[PDB]
Amino acid sequence: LPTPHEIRNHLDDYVIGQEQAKKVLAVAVYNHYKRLRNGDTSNGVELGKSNILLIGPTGSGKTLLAETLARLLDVPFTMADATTLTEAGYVGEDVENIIQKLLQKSDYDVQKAQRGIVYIDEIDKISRKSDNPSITRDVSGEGVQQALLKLIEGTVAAVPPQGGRKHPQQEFLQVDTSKILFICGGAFAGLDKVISHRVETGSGIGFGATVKAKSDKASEGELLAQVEPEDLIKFGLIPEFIGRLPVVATLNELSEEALIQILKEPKNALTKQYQALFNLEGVDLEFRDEALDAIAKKAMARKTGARGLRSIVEAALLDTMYDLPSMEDVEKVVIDESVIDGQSEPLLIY
Amino acid sequence: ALPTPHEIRNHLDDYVIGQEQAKKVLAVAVYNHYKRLRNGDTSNGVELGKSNILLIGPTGSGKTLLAETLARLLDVPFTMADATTLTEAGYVGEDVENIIQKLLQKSDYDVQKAQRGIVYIDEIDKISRKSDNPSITRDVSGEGVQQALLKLIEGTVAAVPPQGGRKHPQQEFLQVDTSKILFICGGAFAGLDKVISHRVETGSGIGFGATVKAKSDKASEGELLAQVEPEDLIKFGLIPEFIGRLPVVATLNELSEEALIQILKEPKNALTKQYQALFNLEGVDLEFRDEALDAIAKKAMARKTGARGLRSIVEAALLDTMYDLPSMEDVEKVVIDESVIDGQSEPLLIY
Amino acid sequence: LVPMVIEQTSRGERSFDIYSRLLKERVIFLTGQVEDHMANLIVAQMLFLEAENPEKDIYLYINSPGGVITAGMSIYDTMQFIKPDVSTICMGQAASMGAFLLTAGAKGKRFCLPNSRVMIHQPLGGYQGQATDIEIHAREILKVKGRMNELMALHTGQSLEQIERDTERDRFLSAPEAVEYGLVDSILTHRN
Amino acid sequence: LVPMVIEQTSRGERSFDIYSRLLKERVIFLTGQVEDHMANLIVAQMLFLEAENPEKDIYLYINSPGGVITAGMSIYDTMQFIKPDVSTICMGQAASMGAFLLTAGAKGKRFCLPNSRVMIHQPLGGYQGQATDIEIHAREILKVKGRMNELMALHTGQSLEQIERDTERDRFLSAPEAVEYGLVDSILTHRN
Ligand SMILES: Nc1ncnc2c1ncn2[C@@H]1O[C@H](COP(=O)(O)OP(=O)(O)OP(=O)(O)O)[C@@H](O)[C@H]1O
Ligand SMILES: Nc1ncnc2c1ncn2[C@@H]1O[C@H](COP(=O)(O)OP(=O)(O)OP(=O)(O)O)[C@@H](O)[C@H]1O
Ligand SMILES: [Mg+2]
Repeated sequence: LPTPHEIRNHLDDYVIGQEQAKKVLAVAVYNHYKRLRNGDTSNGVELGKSNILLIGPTGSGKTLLAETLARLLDVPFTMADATTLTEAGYVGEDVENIIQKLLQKSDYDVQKAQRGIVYIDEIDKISRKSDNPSITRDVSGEGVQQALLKLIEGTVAAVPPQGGRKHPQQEFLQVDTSKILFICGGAFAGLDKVISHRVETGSGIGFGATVKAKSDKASEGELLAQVEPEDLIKFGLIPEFIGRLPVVATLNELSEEALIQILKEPKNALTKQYQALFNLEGVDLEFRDEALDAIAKKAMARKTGARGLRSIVEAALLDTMYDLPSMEDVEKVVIDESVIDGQSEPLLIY
Repeated sequence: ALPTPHEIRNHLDDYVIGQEQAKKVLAVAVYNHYKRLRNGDTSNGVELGKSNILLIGPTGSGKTLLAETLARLLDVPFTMADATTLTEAGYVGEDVENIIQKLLQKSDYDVQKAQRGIVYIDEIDKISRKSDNPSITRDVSGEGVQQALLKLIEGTVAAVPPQGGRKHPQQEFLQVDTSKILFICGGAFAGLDKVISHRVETGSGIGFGATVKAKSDKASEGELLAQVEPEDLIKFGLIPEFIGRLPVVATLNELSEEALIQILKEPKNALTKQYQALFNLEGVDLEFRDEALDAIAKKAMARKTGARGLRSIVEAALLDTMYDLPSMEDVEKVVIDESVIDGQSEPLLIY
Repeated sequence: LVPMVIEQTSRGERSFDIYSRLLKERVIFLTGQVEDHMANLIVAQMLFLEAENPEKDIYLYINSPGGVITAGMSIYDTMQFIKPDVSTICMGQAASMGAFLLTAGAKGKRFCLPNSRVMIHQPLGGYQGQATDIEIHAREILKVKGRMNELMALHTGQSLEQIERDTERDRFLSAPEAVEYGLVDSILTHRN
Repeated sequence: LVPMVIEQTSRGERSFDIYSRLLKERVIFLTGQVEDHMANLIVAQMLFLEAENPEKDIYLYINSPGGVITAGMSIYDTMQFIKPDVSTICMGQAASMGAFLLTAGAKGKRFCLPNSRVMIHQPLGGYQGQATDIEIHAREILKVKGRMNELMALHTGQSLEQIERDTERDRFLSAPEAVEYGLVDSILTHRN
């Protein structure tokens, strides 16, 4: 029902630098509910299902997109983690409990429950692995993918009645999983290697050949976009599972400009967090526009996405924070470009 | 009142010698954690975020000692864990959620105190992968453990038995958010120095333009570790997501000969004081010459065991004396000399 | 006979000749009389190393009494063409062609050993035949003399006139004298 | 024909030529007339061992009748540049260049067999051409003679004047006589 522009506008407020990924999610979710509104498919042809795969690097807003999307949509939104999921009958967990969690959010209403969405974080972690002699059995792996795949194909899942008595009572509330959007998001670390090995032309040796230096070899951006089902199978994913997820939203590592906005534009930005911390001590914190550029540059080198920003701030402010409480008559502290490099010390106003 | 970092550092200085950088990071983290607890996020629109610390350091450098000393002055509940015991979900070994159960015991079933608590995870390097590749076979004690900690570090509700875990429908597991639970992961990443040297040092060839150090002028482990970056940890085996959860990185330095000498007498719980008390209760006084302490430091450094090496030297030097000392009579004082450490001369005794 | 050495890598032990092992470390040996066949071999090594790592610097050990000019130009053009900087080291001696290649190295990376002996002379050639043909070949070699001197002046930094005066007759320059002339930048006395 | 020997290692048995097997133990063989080709081979062997272990001492057996000066200087400069101490040994004989390299070894690690014969002489050379060119080439050999005598005095410890007088003509020195002169430090009569 919500227009894609409305969905993109809401995500843009909380997500920065993922315009391409946001477009796919808005279009995909809009088409999904649109199909649910109509019935019989309006023709013999079968309208392909919309299942998104949020593949992206660390700190790229994969979890943020799913969490912020739930706020806009009134439909029930549940979040699960593949790490906890295990084969049925084991101490770890059961995949069927995911449906029960969705009901609790929607008050067990089968009608509205079918219109809910699911976000399975850390999906790559359960990638298929070879057998280990020491381990008794591989509970996590392809076995968990089969249970999740069954829900995508469309199957009714029995749910206990709000924690019924010892006697089962055979309520087994049924909820179809064909119309339930199944979003699976994970950061496939190491996938770049297999993708590069397949699309790498190679460097020639002759005078007229093209030499490829390590500087311009490749990057995570523009490489994951060429992902295909065959490379994902090598990672360990089941081919049937990949086929059931036609929509693929690939994120790119945040740029210097994008990181600069995150430092100040969000309400819960890192800079605002420290400003409030210093304010609790009776001092005000000010960040110069030039300092933000250096912090973004250092964070990009760390390759930890947004989380890298906190490392730079904590390191630069480690010395001042240690001595600032013991110090007196200091009312204002300022940080500049020189402080980020480390050659200079944080400026103090008395 | 609110203790300042300097006051907190003074306590650490009493028990830890030479790890000035680790004390500053630990003191600042406790100060910020206390401030967040003092004024909750509900007070203003801003939602303050925590910063986890990664205590990298060689053996016997004081990593574990800092955690023990920290608990002495931490009014907030604190607990220590072992990464080796932890295993991924679905296996008989252990579960990451057990860590929260241990912390909940200290708070006497107080969810509020447990949520705003500090946790220490020693031997975090043990669960590191072997190479940059994810894995070849399922790793119950390895990346799998790191994969389960991601939700715990960032923050997720943890199910734990309320009291006794019995007679309760569905076990009535308590849900405690771990978003505010500071996590300090200290480990001795053995072999990380060579990884850093690979990128830091270049030109290792055979020709005249190559770089040859002869193993004497090469950078030490402490110097190499100080230049550690996240990319280096990827090759060592740490998951990229796990590193992001730990922005702050603290590097401890190798104990020098001078630092070891101070540890023998300066700290509250020193090696010399330990043996001295052993003699005091038996009716003997133990005296160590200043030169003797210096000699012990040199021998201990060669062992490569850090502070623990000092115990080995003292035990061997006093091996014979302790064996025959109880049989001896009229023993009121003993003195150790530099020659005693070398073994040329028997330690002096006062009859 | 050439001795063989064993290289230990994660893949396993590998056996290389003493020259190939150094080639793996971006080291090319220029030894003996310069000619068409040896020059093509050096050219193939420069191109091969360029592909492996076009950023790292290549090393060239020059110990030769000189040779053909045409063969040397193939090496000189190859060095300037490829992106990697070529470091030239003089061992034992470096005659006219060896010196031209020595000074042709990357600015700042040209080295020479203390007891090395450098010699620079003008090109020498000869032709037998009709007077008309002699005028052609005589004009061609003069062009090479001027062209070679123009390039030497650029690397050494000396004026073209100065190069012409010194190259008129065989001139021997020691390692310290070469530094002043501009053929090389520094001397490698001891490992630091 | 060089024989092949088997070396037993943890990984397994490996086949090595007699010369390569000894190279693994930091042993370099100098044999025959010195020249640019064999010199570059020795230089590569020296640099290779330096990378493997720059602390361990290298050994250089010298059994040669002499040769080109320039090729020898490449070996001499290489031995002094690298950090490892080069222990020179004299087997059979050591002529002008063999002796200059022999005495160039690290102080206290120069040896010679009891029946070895050492010989030192001034450089030999010649040139044919115009008188002007003769003067140029004549001045170089004089500098080489003075430069080579200067280095011999540094290693042997004898005065420069004495080296000039003794090196004016071919002088043969037995193993014990060489110890007094300073070319070598000790004699290896039997294994202790
Ligand atoms: N595009 C973005 N815009 C603003 N903030 C972001 C963005 N991406 C990440 N962040 C910040 O990073 C933190 C966590 O990010 P998130 O968990 O979404 O990363 P992720 O994609 O889940 O990485 P991983 O999957 O490897 O854990 C959030 O607190 C958020 O402030
Ligand atoms: N900086 C220090 N000052 C004083 N004593 C120290 C210091 N570092 C280590 N020690 C001594 O070493 C003993 C154990 O050290 P600790 O367990 O903290 O090392 P560690 O870093 O945990 O080693 P590992 O990394 O191998 O676990 C303590 O009893 C303590 O007396
Ligand atoms: Mg420990």
